[PDB]
Amino acid sequence: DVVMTQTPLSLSVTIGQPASISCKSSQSLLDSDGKTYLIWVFQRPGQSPKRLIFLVSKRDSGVPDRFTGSGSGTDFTLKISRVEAEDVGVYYCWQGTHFPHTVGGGTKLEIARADAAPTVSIFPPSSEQLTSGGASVVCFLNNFYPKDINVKWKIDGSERQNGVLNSWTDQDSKDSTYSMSSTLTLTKDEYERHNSYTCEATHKTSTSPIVKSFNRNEC
Amino acid sequence: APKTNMKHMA
Amino acid sequence: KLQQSGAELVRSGASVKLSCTASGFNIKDYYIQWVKQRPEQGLEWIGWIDPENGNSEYAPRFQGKATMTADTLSNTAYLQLSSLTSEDTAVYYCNADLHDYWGQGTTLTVSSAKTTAPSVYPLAPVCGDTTGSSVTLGCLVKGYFPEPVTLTWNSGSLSSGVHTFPAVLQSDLYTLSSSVTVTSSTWPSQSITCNVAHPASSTKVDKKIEPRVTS
Repeated sequence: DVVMTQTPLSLSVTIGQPASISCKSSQSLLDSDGKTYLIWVFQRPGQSPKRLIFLVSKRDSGVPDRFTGSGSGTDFTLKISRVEAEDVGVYYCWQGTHFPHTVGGGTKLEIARADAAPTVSIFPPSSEQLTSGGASVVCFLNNFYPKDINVKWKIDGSERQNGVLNSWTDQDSKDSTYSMSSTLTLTKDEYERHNSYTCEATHKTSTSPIVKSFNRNEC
Repeated sequence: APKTNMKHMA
Repeated sequence: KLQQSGAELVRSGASVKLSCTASGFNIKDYYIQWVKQRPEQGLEWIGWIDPENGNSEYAPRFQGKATMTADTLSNTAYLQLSSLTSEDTAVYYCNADLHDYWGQGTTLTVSSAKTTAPSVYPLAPVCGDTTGSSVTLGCLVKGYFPEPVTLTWNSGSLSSGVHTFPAVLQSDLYTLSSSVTVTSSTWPSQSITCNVAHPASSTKVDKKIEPRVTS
């Protein structure tokens, strides 16, 4: 099997800057017939892959002029003139000259964008889930940048750190921001004893914390 | 064929 | 273009047959190749078949573990995997590279454990918490096996102001969430619903997010 190795592993770019992805094969990809069977594919997460360039430099229909395929023999390069919001995802170099076809490890591309503060939203457990024995208090932290952030859950003043389940979404392809969900799963008995529930979020955009809460009593 | 953009079947 | 079968919780030791069906075109003129993607690693080429004469080739790692066949009649290609184990729990795609046709993917979980359907809970906001002229609502889909789940707002009508968070596994059961921010005017006037389809257990669930009252 022929090894395809690409660099870098990740790549940050300010919307507008160029970018380059390199790929190196353990063997030449020039077939005896004069053809180099190498391609570059893109994949934005949880979607079917898409081919950008094939045969090293030919571009597929409906692929912007800014995607250039270069290289020969064992070294090939993928170049993006100006990087845009929609370019976020993973890129791979794929060889089909030797059998079996092998794909490189892929390269994830991220975008450096201006900083943003998350718009917070807290949610009390649906009664529908209450009458089943449990209680999920969810908090949504949306459209913010950079990725790094943290969330504390405070019940009646005291901080809790278990039951918590967090999820981050990939960098949005429209505004390059993020979002994150944080839910605190507890029993209904535990839930009904306590009144005040809080969701504290601290983000680079401010040292002072974004505080969203609700008092299970008046609603 | 042509049925692919990669190397054809032998 | 290319429709593929749904997710399948099949048990260890078993076999499985995946179908890929072409519509807009005729699969004779193309080579149908299948690629594996263990959603951690990259793509792994499995093999390919020339449906016109059912002529195929398989990667060394798949000889004897994969079988490719085609049905020129119903415009369908198959990839039958045998002796499934934990190494096969992946997402397989069928593809016709010539003109770049892909199928949405078929998730496959090899596990002994049984299928569980998710419980969908609407998330409507506390006492009119009003952040401006917008309203943010959610849908908590939890307790299901296996992946994936397919969530949409109003069968897809709500194509913006949506955030569908990756599912996190916990105690051998997944959990997922989604949000939707809209203008203060629409909801509650115009109703909102999140459809959750757990194809692994032929389950479709629509939840009308209604304004809470005495609770």
